Amino acid sequence: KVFGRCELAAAMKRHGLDNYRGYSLGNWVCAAKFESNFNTQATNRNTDGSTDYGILQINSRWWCNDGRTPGSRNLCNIPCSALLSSDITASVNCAKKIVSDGNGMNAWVAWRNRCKGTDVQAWIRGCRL
Ligand SMILES: OCc1ccccc1
Ligand SMILES: [Cl-]
Ligand SMILES: [Cl-]
Ligand SMILES: [Cl-]
Ligand SMILES: [Cl-]
Ligand SMILES: [Cl-]
Ligand SMILES: [Cl-]
Ligand code: NA
Repeated sequence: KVFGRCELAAAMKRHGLDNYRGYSLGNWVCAAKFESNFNTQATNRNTDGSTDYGILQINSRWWCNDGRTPGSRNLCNIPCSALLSSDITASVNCAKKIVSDGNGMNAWVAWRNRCKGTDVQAWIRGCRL
């Protein structure tokens, strides 16, 4: 599923990400834009052989099981395919665990490079929330 900008903001807010660990909704929407272009089915292979899955490009190196990432963990206790569903519940619950792990949203390199310190509120502007 490819979400609309305000549609995703709404879904993210409903699932508890607005101001989760102090990150306003705009941060999460900005992150999703540059990670996946709002596409739940996005997948991208990493140099180390791991793969990133879904709207927030969650990595199989630590967070989910895809059966093909040697020496990895599955800390969210989910198959990576669950991260590609039109329903973002699994992605959100997993992102909550990740953002809580010590480094905040810096875990998402695209957030650090493209969203961090920017006017992220613009990503939720005009949205019925
Ligand atoms: O796209 C980077 C990333 C992968 C896995 C968890 C958080 C961030
Ligand atoms: Cl957009
Ligand atoms: Cl915001
Ligand atoms: Cl293994
Ligand atoms: Cl599994
Ligand atoms: Cl949803
Ligand atoms: Cl933080
Ligand atoms: Na594996």
